[PDB]
Amino acid sequence: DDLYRQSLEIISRYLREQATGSKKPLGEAGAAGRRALETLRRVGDGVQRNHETAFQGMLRKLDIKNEDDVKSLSRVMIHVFSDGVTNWGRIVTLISFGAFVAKHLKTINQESCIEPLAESITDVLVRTKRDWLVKQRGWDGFVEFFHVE
Ligand SMILES: CNC(=O)C[C@@H](Cc1ccc(Cl)c(Cl)c1)NC(=O)CN1C(=O)[C@@H](NC(=O)C[C@@H](N)Cc2ccc(Br)cc2)CCc2ccccc21
Ligand code: NA
Repeated sequence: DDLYRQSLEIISRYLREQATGSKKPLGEAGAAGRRALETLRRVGDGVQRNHETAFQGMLRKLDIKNEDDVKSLSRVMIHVFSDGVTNWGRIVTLISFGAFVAKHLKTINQESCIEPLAESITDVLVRTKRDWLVKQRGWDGFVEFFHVE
């Protein structure tokens, strides 16, 4: 599953970068996936600030403390797409919520849960929106969508 592995590499690098504050080559996505990661930082940081009250509100109701709680986040995550809407905006909102959870996990000393978090975000994304992701040419479509001239 190449789409899974490539999506996981980008999502996982972004969530740990966000959690630690430390930003080397993407062995699978290459110079292109570097552009995907750079695009994720720029648009994902704008999304996080914009939905901060909503993210804080979600985190409060969830009470995420350990890996078990993190694995139960999958039931919540599918609802980023449950209104029948699929677009890159929604996809970045899901990843930014992951980066928001990843920072919280690093704060409460649960850094080990960041990788299973990246995996459950990638699983929800790739297993439920595979056809749409393939129609959009995966991360190529994402880079093109948010491209600034
Ligand atoms: C079991 N259901 C839930 O836990 C409800 C969750 C769903 C959810 C939203 C986003 C993500 Cl990143 C995930 Cl991981 C799960 N939402 C909320 O807690 C509050 N929240 C909402 O209410 C949003 N609207 C929705 O959630 C209705 C969805 N069915 C479809 C949908 C999803 C995302 C957007 Br943006 C717009 C529409 C509007 C405002 C907002 C901005 C950012 C984050 C959350 C919200
Ligand atoms: Na484990």
